[PDB]
Amino acid sequence: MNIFEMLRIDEGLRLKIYKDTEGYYTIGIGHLLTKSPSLNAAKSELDKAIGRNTNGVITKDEAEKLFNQDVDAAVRGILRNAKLKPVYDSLDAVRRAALINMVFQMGETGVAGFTNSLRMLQQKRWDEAAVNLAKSRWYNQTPNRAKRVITTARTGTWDAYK
Ligand SMILES: [Cl-]
Ligand SMILES: [Cl-]
Repeated sequence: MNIFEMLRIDEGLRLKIYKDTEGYYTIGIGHLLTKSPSLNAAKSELDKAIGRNTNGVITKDEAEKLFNQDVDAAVRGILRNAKLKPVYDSLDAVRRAALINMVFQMGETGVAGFTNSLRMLQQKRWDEAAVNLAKSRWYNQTPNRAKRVITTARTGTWDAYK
């Protein structure tokens, strides 16, 4: 199992614009198109992102192309971030995938804000980190996905995804 397969499980694949959990216009593999209520602003962004006139529909390849760009941006966002970087450098490869999942989902800023949890992740205090991570809107809004990511972080194994 790897970050890509982990995220494709968590986000699904949709070839047609849809709304996310939060209500935002999304497409492919968790690719947020806009937070604007307009489906027309969504089609615009979508067309921009893809380089073509899509009419709200994309091919599998296109969805994969977007996903590759997003995981990449996610990793680079982590390594460019003064709050995130140290935590990541300190982690083994499984737990790293966990932080990457979070950043893909909630943006760098979002995660960078989990101050306390990042600190316990750094100090390798797994259980406590797991408990603190659960005290978040994130966990309350998307409990099953969050529980999965959180267990990956606590344990350093891919069990929750098996
Ligand atoms: Cl884009
Ligand atoms: Cl969920």
